[PDB]
Amino acid sequence: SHRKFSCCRKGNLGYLPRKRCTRGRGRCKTFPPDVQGAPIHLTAFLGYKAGCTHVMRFIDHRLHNRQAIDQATIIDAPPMICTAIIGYAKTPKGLRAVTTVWAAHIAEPAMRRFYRNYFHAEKTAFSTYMKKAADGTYIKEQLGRLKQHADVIRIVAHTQPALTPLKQKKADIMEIQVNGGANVAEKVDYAYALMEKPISIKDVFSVGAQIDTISITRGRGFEGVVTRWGVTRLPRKTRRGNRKVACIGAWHPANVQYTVARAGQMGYFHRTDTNKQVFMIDTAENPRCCTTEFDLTDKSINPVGGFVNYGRVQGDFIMIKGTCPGPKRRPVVMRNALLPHRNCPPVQLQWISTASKFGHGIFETVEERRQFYA
Amino acid sequence: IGNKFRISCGLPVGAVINCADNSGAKSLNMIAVKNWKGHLNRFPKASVGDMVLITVGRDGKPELRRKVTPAVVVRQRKVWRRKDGVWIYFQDNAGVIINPKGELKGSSITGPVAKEAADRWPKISTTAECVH
Amino acid sequence: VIDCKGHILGRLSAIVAKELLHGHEVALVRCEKAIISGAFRDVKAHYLKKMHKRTNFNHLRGPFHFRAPAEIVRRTIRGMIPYKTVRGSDAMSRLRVYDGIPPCCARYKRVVCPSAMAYLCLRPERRRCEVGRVAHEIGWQHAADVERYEKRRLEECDKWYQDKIQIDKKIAEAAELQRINAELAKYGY
RNA sequence: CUUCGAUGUCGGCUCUUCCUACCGUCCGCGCGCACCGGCGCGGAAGCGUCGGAUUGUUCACCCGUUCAAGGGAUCGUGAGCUGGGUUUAGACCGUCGUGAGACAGGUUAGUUUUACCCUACUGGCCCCGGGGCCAGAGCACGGCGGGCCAGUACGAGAGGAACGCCCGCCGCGGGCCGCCAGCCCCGCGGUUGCCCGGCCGGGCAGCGCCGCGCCGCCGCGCCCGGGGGCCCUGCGCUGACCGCCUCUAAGCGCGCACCCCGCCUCGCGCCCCGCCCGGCCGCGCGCCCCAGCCCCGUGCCCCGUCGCCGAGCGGCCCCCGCCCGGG
Repeated sequence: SHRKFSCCRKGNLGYLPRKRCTRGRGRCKTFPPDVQGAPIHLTAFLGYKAGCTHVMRFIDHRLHNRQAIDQATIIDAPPMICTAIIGYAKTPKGLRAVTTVWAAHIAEPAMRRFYRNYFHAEKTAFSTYMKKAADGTYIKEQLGRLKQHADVIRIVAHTQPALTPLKQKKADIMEIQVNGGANVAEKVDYAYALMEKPISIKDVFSVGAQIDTISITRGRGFEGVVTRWGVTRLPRKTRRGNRKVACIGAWHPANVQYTVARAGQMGYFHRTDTNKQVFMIDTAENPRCCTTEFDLTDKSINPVGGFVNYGRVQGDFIMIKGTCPGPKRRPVVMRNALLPHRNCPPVQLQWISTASKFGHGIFETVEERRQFYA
Repeated sequence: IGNKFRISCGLPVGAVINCADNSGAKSLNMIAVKNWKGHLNRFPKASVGDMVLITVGRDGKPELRRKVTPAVVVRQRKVWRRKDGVWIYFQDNAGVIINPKGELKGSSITGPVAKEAADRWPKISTTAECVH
Repeated sequence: VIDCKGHILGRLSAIVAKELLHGHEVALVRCEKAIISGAFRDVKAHYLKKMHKRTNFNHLRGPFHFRAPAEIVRRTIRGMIPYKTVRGSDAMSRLRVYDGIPPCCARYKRVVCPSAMAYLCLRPERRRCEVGRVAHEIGWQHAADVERYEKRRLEECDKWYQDKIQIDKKIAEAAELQRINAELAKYGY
């Protein structure tokens, strides 16, 4: 029969299969295009998401010259060291690598990655490589092979977890493209000059641009269609219960279709939010990061109470307007956006929230609490 | 007039609201909301500053009863977030009778009136004694 | 090793299907330059019509429709083989299809099937579309790469040509009995 | 014709796909097309096709609104439901029959049983490093406005556009907690009966109840959705067959909410590095064009048949723990 009244499919078929992500941390799977002739930039950074804030801003779009409060998420970012250079050629088959020159000296956080348990491990990783390199005659010669045969150069870098409050104690290695540059050599030289050296969010991204947060979303376990896809609860008098999709198909096709609503794993799946602006790029060592000329006192990213379910962010922090995928401390990757909103508002922040997210706080800084309570 | 910024849709169809203007009547019952296209089952919902069709109730003035009229809700009980982040919730649900061209039937609007209604409908702004 | 520049996608797949089943094993190269007879718009819509055939219940159990041209030539040779039976499974495996001449099969001596070539088959003005162009409009995103590579290969083979005549002219110059018997002794071979 | 050792039978709800003989929006074209608006086409299924009064009602009709096409899937959909209806047994009423009873005449009352099997679908699992990349499969932004244009074109007036850019809303989709809602696992305060001899402080009434409430979900809150390619109907350009003409015949331009790819979700396998760096196997390249086809219409024709060294180019195997705590 014709359905009768008309309504749309509940759920996005392109976001199937809904399984816990096999990829441990978000893999970009894409990078902004090279545009040979642009300044040689870098296109990504890894950070552990902190907590949301709510900042006043001055809006100049067309509400012009008015002030609005909007949530911003602090993605704590540690300087991430660079460990290697990967040159992938663009052969018929796809991006195929032409070898990688890992660095001679690699730290414990990144060494921790290869072995599951460090204390009881062979600790043999890169024993021969360190020996064959070190002189650096070999490293250079192989970087030369990348320049001669490669078209896309990506610098593999490791985030130092000790600087973050994360409990991992092992670095999550990542690949960042060095896109831009007149030729492959300039990109290769840019990668060589950043090798075994900290890379900071300040260099990779800028305030006012939009970047895409990629990550793994929060998860709920098995959840029924009502809380997974969104189908309407059946009316109160239903035997076998109301929280379900009443018809899973029609006698033909006999097999149930893939487009039907089915109970499964809600959450913990890879998602890329897009076009989120960078309200603030700063280092928490400075004690006036939240101090604005319309603040008139001293504040910093750490909120009284601490980021709830998070640490201290005693490091560089990127504040991105809007919610990003992931619970606190989930690794959140960031890429230069691929196609941002054509007409966005300019960013001027006139006040940043610092009171305790824990409970309800009416005291922006620690000192005000002891003076108010006397 | 202008471009509406989304608020919280406080009042669904069947809501009875009080009448701010004198020439209107004590009960004004929502019947439909203007510019409403929704998915199935959604009861058309209106909010402060939208044009909603109202019917004067049995308690109301006999002359204006038994007809469907345009109206804009002035006071909405449900909390809504203005951009500056203030959430303002009015004490009671109420609305004014306006012709679609903005003509309020009553001589004066009585009771504090929402900022959102004033911007969208100009005449309400001139006749509102205590804008909040 | 049958090169497929100019060969009909149906007729090559008849010569090659008999060979695989006879048990010969062949490699097809330059596959994108093979021609599917007919006007491009109709040929493109016959494939963009085949790509609509898919199992409604799960497009994963559905017929797999392949966009890259090496597969388009081989799925055709799959119909002309008993793919399900073992003697067919051995022969489909015995076919290696390469879009463009890869370094894997480049040095191999190359033969072409003259009979199934569109030049010797289709009349002039029949209108023919290369599977490579159909591939790009059905969803192949690797077209430029296989043309950049093929140019660079045809360039190193142009330098080689100058080198090759030199080695084989010396061989011929040193012609110092089979030549006067195998093709010349009441044999004429 | 198939089913009567039984295919659950009406509609509704919930949900999924499909079809064009397309109502609105997309692209043209024709008007008895000045403008607004209407009306007729051809391509077109992408999206939208609502909220309600009566009725069991499919239908019908009316009232609204962003003004509201038609159908199909065992009259899709009962081990999904609901039983209002129909359709058992109780009971009326009207008519018909001498009567038992009848009624395609109305009225009320009247168990909706069973998956733990197999498929299918959805998620999950089967000890082996990290970092990537492809084949395949899913595939998502439409629609409505306000602003400037503009009171301009057009019009005798009356009325009254548009491309473009901006700003919003609706529908849906993916997220998130600060804000503000909602919630409270054992927190803090209040109180009521009883039991602890009274105070203090506790129990018991399946959390006795009440007032707030934290981490956390969550929504009613916020955040994000701006791109390419062939082309369809056609509109044209040069230019014929056919001393003209011409959109088409050879060409050639432009070109659709469609389509295909991107983004995006999944991803068998594969690549690189590390550990180790080991074995095995093969022996072989000019290109281009067919109305110049430049010498055509050959060659190989012996993968064991006596071939197998190497060199050099490919391949091919090749390799990597858990338990245990916490999230």
